Amino acid sequence: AKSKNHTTHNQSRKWHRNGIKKPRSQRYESLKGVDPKFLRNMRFAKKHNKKGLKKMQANNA
RNA sequence: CCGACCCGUCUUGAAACACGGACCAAGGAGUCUAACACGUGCGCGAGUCGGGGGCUCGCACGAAAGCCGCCGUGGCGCAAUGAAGGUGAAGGCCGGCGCGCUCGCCGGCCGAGGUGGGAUCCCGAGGCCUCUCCAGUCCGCCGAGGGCGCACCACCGGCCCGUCUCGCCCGCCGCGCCGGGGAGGUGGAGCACGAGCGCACGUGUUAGGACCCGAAAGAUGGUGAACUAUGCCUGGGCAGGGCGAAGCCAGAGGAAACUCUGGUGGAGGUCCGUAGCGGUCCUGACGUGCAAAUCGGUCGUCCGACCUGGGUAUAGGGGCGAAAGACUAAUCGAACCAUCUAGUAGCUGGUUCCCUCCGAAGUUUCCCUCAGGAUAGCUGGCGCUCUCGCAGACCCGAGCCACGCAGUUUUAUCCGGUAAAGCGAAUGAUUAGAGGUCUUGGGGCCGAAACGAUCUCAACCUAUUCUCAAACUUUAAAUGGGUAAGAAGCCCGGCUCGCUGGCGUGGAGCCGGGCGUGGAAUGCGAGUGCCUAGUGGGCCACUUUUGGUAAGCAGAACUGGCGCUGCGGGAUGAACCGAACGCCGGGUUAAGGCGCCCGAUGCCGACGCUCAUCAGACCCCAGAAAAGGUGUUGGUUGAUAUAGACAGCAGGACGGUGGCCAUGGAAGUCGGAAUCCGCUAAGGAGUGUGUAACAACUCACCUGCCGAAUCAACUAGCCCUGAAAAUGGAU
RNA sequence: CUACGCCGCGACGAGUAGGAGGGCCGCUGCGGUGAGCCUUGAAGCCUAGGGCGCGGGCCCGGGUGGAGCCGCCGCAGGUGCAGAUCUUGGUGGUAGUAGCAAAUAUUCAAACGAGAACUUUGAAGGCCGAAGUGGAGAAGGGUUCCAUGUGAACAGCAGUUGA
RNA sequence: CGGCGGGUGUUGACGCGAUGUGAUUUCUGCCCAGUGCUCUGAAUGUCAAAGUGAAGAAAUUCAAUGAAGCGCGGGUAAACGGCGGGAGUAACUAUGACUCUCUUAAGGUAGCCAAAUGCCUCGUCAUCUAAUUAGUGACGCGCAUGAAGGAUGAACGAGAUUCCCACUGUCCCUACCUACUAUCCAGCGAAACCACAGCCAAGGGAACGGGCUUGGCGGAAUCAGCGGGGAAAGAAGACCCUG
RNA sequence: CAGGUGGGGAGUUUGACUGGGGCGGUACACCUGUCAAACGGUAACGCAGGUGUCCUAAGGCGAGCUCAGGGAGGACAGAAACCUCCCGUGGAGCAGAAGGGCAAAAGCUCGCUUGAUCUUGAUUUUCAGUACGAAUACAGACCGUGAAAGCGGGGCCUCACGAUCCUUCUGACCUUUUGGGUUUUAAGCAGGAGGUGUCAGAAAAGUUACCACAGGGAUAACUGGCUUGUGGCGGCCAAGCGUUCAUAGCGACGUCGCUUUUUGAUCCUUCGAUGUCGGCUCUUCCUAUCAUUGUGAAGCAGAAUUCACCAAGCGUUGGAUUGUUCACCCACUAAUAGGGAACGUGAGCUGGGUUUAGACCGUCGUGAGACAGGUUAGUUUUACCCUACUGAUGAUGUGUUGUUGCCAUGGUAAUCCUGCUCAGUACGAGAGGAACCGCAGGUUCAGACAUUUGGUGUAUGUGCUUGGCUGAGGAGCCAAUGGGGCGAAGCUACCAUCUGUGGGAUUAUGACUGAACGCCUCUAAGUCAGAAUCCCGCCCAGGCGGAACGAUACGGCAGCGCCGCGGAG
RNA sequence: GUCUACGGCCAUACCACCCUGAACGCGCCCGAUCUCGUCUGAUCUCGGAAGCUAAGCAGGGUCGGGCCUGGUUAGUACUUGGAUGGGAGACCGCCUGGGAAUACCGGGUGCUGUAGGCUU
Ligand SMILES: [Mg+2]
Ligand SMILES: [Mg+2]
Ligand SMILES: [Mg+2]
Ligand SMILES: [Mg+2]
Ligand SMILES: [Mg+2]
Ligand SMILES: [Mg+2]
Ligand SMILES: [Mg+2]
Ligand SMILES: [Mg+2]
Ligand SMILES: [Mg+2]
Ligand SMILES: [Mg+2]
Ligand SMILES: [Mg+2]
Ligand SMILES: [Mg+2]
Ligand SMILES: [Mg+2]
Ligand SMILES: [Mg+2]
Ligand SMILES: [Mg+2]
Ligand SMILES: [Mg+2]
Ligand SMILES: [Mg+2]
Ligand SMILES: [Mg+2]
Ligand SMILES: [Mg+2]
Ligand SMILES: [Mg+2]
Ligand SMILES: [Mg+2]
Ligand SMILES: [Mg+2]
Ligand SMILES: [Mg+2]
Ligand SMILES: [Mg+2]
Ligand SMILES: [Mg+2]
Ligand SMILES: [Mg+2]
Ligand SMILES: [Mg+2]
Ligand SMILES: [Mg+2]
Ligand SMILES: [Mg+2]
Ligand SMILES: [Mg+2]
Ligand SMILES: [Mg+2]
Ligand SMILES: [Mg+2]
Ligand SMILES: [Mg+2]
Ligand SMILES: [Mg+2]
Ligand SMILES: [Mg+2]
Ligand SMILES: [Mg+2]
Ligand SMILES: [Mg+2]
Ligand SMILES: [Mg+2]
Ligand SMILES: [Mg+2]
Ligand SMILES: [Mg+2]
Ligand SMILES: [Mg+2]
Ligand SMILES: [Mg+2]
Ligand SMILES: [Mg+2]
Ligand SMILES: [Mg+2]
Ligand SMILES: [Mg+2]
Ligand SMILES: [Mg+2]
Ligand SMILES: [Mg+2]
Ligand SMILES: [Mg+2]
Ligand SMILES: [Mg+2]
Ligand SMILES: [Mg+2]
Ligand SMILES: [Mg+2]
Ligand SMILES: [Mg+2]
Ligand SMILES: [Mg+2]
Ligand SMILES: [Mg+2]
Ligand SMILES: [Mg+2]
Ligand SMILES: [Mg+2]
Ligand SMILES: [Mg+2]
Ligand SMILES: [Mg+2]
Ligand SMILES: [Mg+2]
Ligand SMILES: [Mg+2]
Ligand SMILES: [Mg+2]
Ligand SMILES: [Mg+2]
Ligand SMILES: [Mg+2]
Ligand SMILES: [Mg+2]
Ligand SMILES: [Mg+2]
Ligand SMILES: [Mg+2]
Ligand SMILES: [Mg+2]
Ligand SMILES: [Mg+2]
Ligand SMILES: [Mg+2]
Ligand SMILES: [Mg+2]
Ligand SMILES: [Mg+2]
Ligand SMILES: [Mg+2]
Ligand SMILES: [Mg+2]
Ligand SMILES: [Mg+2]
Ligand SMILES: [Mg+2]
Ligand SMILES: [Mg+2]
Ligand SMILES: [Mg+2]
Ligand SMILES: [Mg+2]
Ligand SMILES: [Mg+2]
Ligand SMILES: [Mg+2]
Ligand SMILES: [Mg+2]
Ligand SMILES: [Mg+2]
Ligand SMILES: [Mg+2]
Ligand SMILES: [Mg+2]
Ligand SMILES: [Mg+2]
Ligand SMILES: [Mg+2]
Ligand SMILES: [Mg+2]
Ligand SMILES: [Mg+2]
Ligand SMILES: [Mg+2]
Ligand SMILES: [Mg+2]
Ligand SMILES: [Mg+2]
Ligand SMILES: [Mg+2]
Repeated sequence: AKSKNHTTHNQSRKWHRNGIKKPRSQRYESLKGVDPKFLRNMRFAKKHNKKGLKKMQANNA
């Protein structure tokens, strides 16, 4: 008839058998969820980075 | 001699008083097809595949093999996206031009962009050489740095299709409700120089009998009334007695009506009782029988709704029923036979060789789900991508020592509201006094008279005071949770922006350059993908904890264990304590032990405590409390004592006063108050006995004899009482 | 140095459900191969015989048997049993046990015969007691009827008797 | 299944068919609200198909009309069924003839009762006994009696119950006898059941052991009985739950 | 063809959780506080509650105010009508449950309004990191408000809700409507709504005692096990009762236990079955003792009674009613104590009760049917196995065999009452009224026995007798023992008769001597008496235990014993 | 040494009462034509400058309340980990680390940023 309802017994052991790994912190996070206005201006800046290349290389030289 | 319970199975737990198994032989259970998915092997490869057909002495093999190529039709792949109409995947640089207006017209090139990682490869200053040197010939190794960067990963761009928002151009044999193009978001199982196709094998899932065996049922078509049930037809049968209906005769009495008496007669779903038919009781016999319903005695009925043969009729959701769901061939709340059918089963049982390696879950979410699934988790297998190097042919290193990770600490830095604490702090609960002064508090005795007054009790206020809170809180731990402890960092410059804006502003991105003491300890090699079984009943212990009187009860948290685990110890035992396991020899231990069983104290072990006429004897754990003891042993506090304690033996224990109010005696003692004085050696106007009451005693108080220590109240060790259960018995 | 081989060093070893690997473990059949084995003795079976392997198992000796069988490389399965109140067959203990007890009852002599409680004959004692344990039919059976012979099996003891 | 098919029916209301109750005697009360059944269609409400009209280019849509049935209206309880409460009140108390109200479709009438029907209950009283949860008689606010079934009443009953006389081995309290067994023998000869087996106490353990631990102890092979155990056998529990 | 009727018939369904199921409840979808052990998460049919709504404002913005309460004042006016001042950290209000939050607020009052609108994505919460719901931050429109900064895409926050399929509506001068075109129609694309409350979402009434199957000890009914609330039995304190007097005998308020003979709680074993009540029969055990033996105490004069100790040896009965366990009554008695053993005991019985199928009544139900309501009728199977027990042969060893014995060990048995005398005695005012020794007998039990009495009787012994049969007499027989009278022997009956026993150590208790503790003291050392108890005797059996003693193998080759350490082995 | 405007932290800043205040300032104050609101020029808005520091405000004071910070409470309460420690239990002791809160007793009573004034 009746039976056990809930437990977390042995659950921690199951969790730690393969380790509780943190998320893989990797360079260049995704731009998901960033403000769209800021993102579109960022895209415009990236697009127009091409101009001023001669000035950039002159300064570098 | 030591060890040793019977296997299989379900189970948290099996040696179980849980089930199956008397024994032996033979048979006996994950198969085949189809479809997927992934992995592996093979061939070819932007293709691949003849499987259907055809051609080849038609055929021992050969029903094979070989070949087709204008037999590649076709399948799958090579293009996606949209419901669809439909549409449908190339960009980067140098420029001259409108106005290089965030854009329109062309050239020259190249051909899927860039950032950060990135095995490998390339260059490489400088080193390693011999008998030595000034001087260059050829190549080998190490090498700081630098370069091109595979696959793959993260990110930023770009392109295709759908759909929104904004907006301006372009095209024409149809100037249109025509067609095309742009920018910015967003939806797609896309593109971004293919990876598929065929065959084989393995695993997993599914449909099929589907691992094997197993229902109660449902449907179709037939066979039965030789038993029984009922109707009909035609036959057969039922001793002996009792009662005595109508009708009748005679005699008698009556005016009649009629009545009385004696016979006669022989009716009746009548009575006793054979045969027959039935079947009450013994709850008899028997109960592996004589018998799958019988036998003995006793019984019901026995001229009738009676018993019975044969012939007929009614057939299964039908019959037939004086009705019991009875009977319908030992079968009836729906017969029997065959078939559909190997029906289905989330349920039970079983499931066949060996060794090696790894090794669980009883938990999350959803489900007409709670004995089941899906899902995540836990498991295994297959790998792949990287890191340290692989060193000297024996030998011999010649500040700095890997990508990265962690059930851990340290150093910083946050987070919290439990334990505790608090209530003279809020919110609730709550005890008792104290001090104040207003009132629809009671009132208060002489106040009415202006309670002339002020006495008490209330309420109220004030300062205190006792006790509390899971659903209170000022304060507030321990344990705990997050983050950081660098090269993705720091610092210099420069460029882009349509975002932001006094500003060369802010922010973000991008491009170069320089910094290595690698910026705590300790340990460890990491990252990543695919497929995937079993499980999804748990239980126990320390501690925390809810319900309950409690429970070997029910429910949670943490860790460990049992399940899945043997071994040493606890005599015995799933969980306790120790410790985890290949087969052995030697040494030593753990926990636990060392009188004998039974290895080891057969030590000249140490110090004490304890006598039980129910002693005691080791975690879990297997039995006890309050309360007592002048048993004994310690300890605490206090008291008395040569100005003679204590204990014994012996005296006084009075006067007022036989004190007052209680009275019917209470005179010291049935009760209420107060505790005087003096004699002194002391005496309570009384600790008890008692007398009706007197009286007579005793005590506390003093004294005498006695001559050295003694007394009291507690306290806690062992022991004892408290302490009663059933077969004889358990450190 | 069978490179699918050989050699060295270090650490490690519990295991249900489950997963994987190896098997010079085992069964049956097919393609190859062993110029394999075999009537001078195959398979199978038995064995206080000798051994090998951790093991699954295997080899050899002895006996019995009397005609086929096996190793290796591949291939393919209706391929391995202690259980399923498993299927079929066989066999134990129980156990020379329960039992051969419903309806009164047999005895004597003789014959046949190897053999007599049971057959036959005679004598005796009983029973059914005419609603029979008598004499005849229907249904049903189907040769059981009758004579002779036998003593295998059957007649739950026996039989010289018998459906 | 079907045919103007068939049974009642070779029949015709003193007949067939369908029900209830159950001889005789005496009775069979009230309720048509409910559910049934039935009668009437009265203007009548609703009401399908078909048919009619209209709109439309048609599909189609709309409207008008309006069969049974249902609603509306009567009847019917020997149709199914049903048949109440609360207060006060008589010159001792106690009851309540009587009086108030609320309510129903009607409020259980005649009868009968601790009945085979009454919980409380072993009701109360009487009788039967020494003693009676039994029996009988009586009472009745009766949990929850009651009229096609109530109440009676001879005869009858393998029906249930109580008492009395007689009778007895039912018993006190057992004994003896007879037949057939059992028993022993000759012959013949099964079956059920069977993990292995079979002496106990306690312990622990799936919380009641034949096995294990600790103790008690243990002597071949057997016969006749026996019913304590083997949680004996017989059947995959029929109770309960789940599917 | 259409509508109605249609359990006559057909098919099917008749949720889940659940300290068994049902009834109850919703712990089934949500929300607050707690549990919850200071991150988060965390369960029970845990506790306290709430929800399926409400709101054109209670949404949005802006402005201006301050609330609850209290104190002091003012005509009617009072405890509460309005006006004024002061204090007022919120003690108010914010729709609702609760928690959090809020003061020139988020509250109150005004003014203007519709951001409760049109859109794409991302994210948080539950989470599998799926959905729904809800929510957060943005971005793009169109707006509202304010001077403006700003704020607003519902409600201050934590809840107030819903897939596929289908339907309905709205939008695109949109797509398709199948050879083409036009127009209706239909289909589609996007967004709302109609709902699944079992709230991740079937379309669903009963009954079965006529029942069935697969299972379940995952799960109740009976034993056992844990617990002991309840039941039962005790203890501690002593306010009181007890003519005075707490404790002779009791024990309020409190409090500590024990027991498993009550009833519960739980669900560990058993559902391929452990036969379920009571009675009968029979044995054993316990003591918390009713009687009896030995004692102590009393509010014990005697008698009777009461309390307590050692103590379970022995006994604890006959009946009416009821199925009863319990109960109650009658009567006897020394007493008529309480219990256990699978609520002992069904292959021991019985079957009255409960608890199958038939049937009647009452109540309930429309009905099938139901009822810890009443009533009546209702199959009780097997032992031959092992052990245990009861008896019966035997077995091992002493060379064989016999006689006579011993005793290890086991069993064990006696019990109670009455009458006479003591004795109308002690004691007592009286009423009443014992005891010790002794005597005579009985009860229950045990072991026998048959002289007597009784029973049996198939000596089938002897008469009598019925029916039949042998021709009759005589003699007999048959009738399953024909019937009956008397009856030997044997067996047998409290239905006759006989017999039934002695010590020891001691318990309780009462004492001696005697310290501890110059006194006392039954105790500490040492002593005494002491019983239905205990042990033994008497009695029953006699060990895989012994003793003493007897006889020990031919008339023929045949066996044996002792002496020899005699020999070879 | 102070003030004003705008603030940051938000009581060491608050609350009650008392004392002092030079110069600027801040205020109180005067008035309602205009702007704008009222039952009321009280508030709000506007136009002013006779008087006043009475009040706000600033500074100081109080064996002041509060608040802040210490000591005590106290290595107490509580607590991580350990034992085949004790005890019938309830609970308690020890080892290993951490470690509070009242009452009670002290000290303190705003600091400061930007801009602009006054103070010989
Ligand atoms: Mg579970
Ligand atoms: Mg099983
Ligand atoms: Mg179980
Ligand atoms: Mg087992
Ligand atoms: Mg068991
Ligand atoms: Mg069983
Ligand atoms: Mg089973
Ligand atoms: Mg079996
Ligand atoms: Mg078998
Ligand atoms: Mg086989
Ligand atoms: Mg071919
Ligand atoms: Mg083609
Ligand atoms: Mg790259
Ligand atoms: Mg990209
Ligand atoms: Mg798969
Ligand atoms: Mg099958
Ligand atoms: Mg069906
Ligand atoms: Mg017939
Ligand atoms: Mg008759
Ligand atoms: Mg008759
Ligand atoms: Mg019988
Ligand atoms: Mg019936
Ligand atoms: Mg089947
Ligand atoms: Mg199961
Ligand atoms: Mg909390
Ligand atoms: Mg606390
Ligand atoms: Mg408080
Ligand atoms: Mg538990
Ligand atoms: Mg449980
Ligand atoms: Mg398991
Ligand atoms: Mg494990
Ligand atoms: Mg282990
Ligand atoms: Mg061990
Ligand atoms: Mg032990
Ligand atoms: Mg060793
Ligand atoms: Mg030992
Ligand atoms: Mg030893
Ligand atoms: Mg004791
Ligand atoms: Mg292993
Ligand atoms: Mg097979
Ligand atoms: Mg086999
Ligand atoms: Mg026999
Ligand atoms: Mg016999
Ligand atoms: Mg005769
Ligand atoms: Mg005849
Ligand atoms: Mg013949
Ligand atoms: Mg024979
Ligand atoms: Mg009739
Ligand atoms: Mg009537
Ligand atoms: Mg009509
Ligand atoms: Mg009428
Ligand atoms: Mg009446
Ligand atoms: Mg009545
Ligand atoms: Mg009755
Ligand atoms: Mg009677
Ligand atoms: Mg009566
Ligand atoms: Mg009357
Ligand atoms: Mg035993
Ligand atoms: Mg079953
Ligand atoms: Mg069954
Ligand atoms: Mg039906
Ligand atoms: Mg916590
Ligand atoms: Mg928490
Ligand atoms: Mg405002
Ligand atoms: Mg917006
Ligand atoms: Mg909001
Ligand atoms: Mg749901
Ligand atoms: Mg269970
Ligand atoms: Mg008194
Ligand atoms: Mg049985
Ligand atoms: Mg049994
Ligand atoms: Mg006693
Ligand atoms: Mg019993
Ligand atoms: Mg029995
Ligand atoms: Mg029985
Ligand atoms: Mg009965
Ligand atoms: Mg019945
Ligand atoms: Mg009967
Ligand atoms: Mg026998
Ligand atoms: Mg003896
Ligand atoms: Mg005895
Ligand atoms: Mg005669
Ligand atoms: Mg004669
Ligand atoms: Mg004769
Ligand atoms: Mg006769
Ligand atoms: Mg006689
Ligand atoms: Mg006698
Ligand atoms: Mg003396
Ligand atoms: Mg003594
Ligand atoms: Mg003595
Ligand atoms: Mg102060
Ligand atoms: Mg500590």
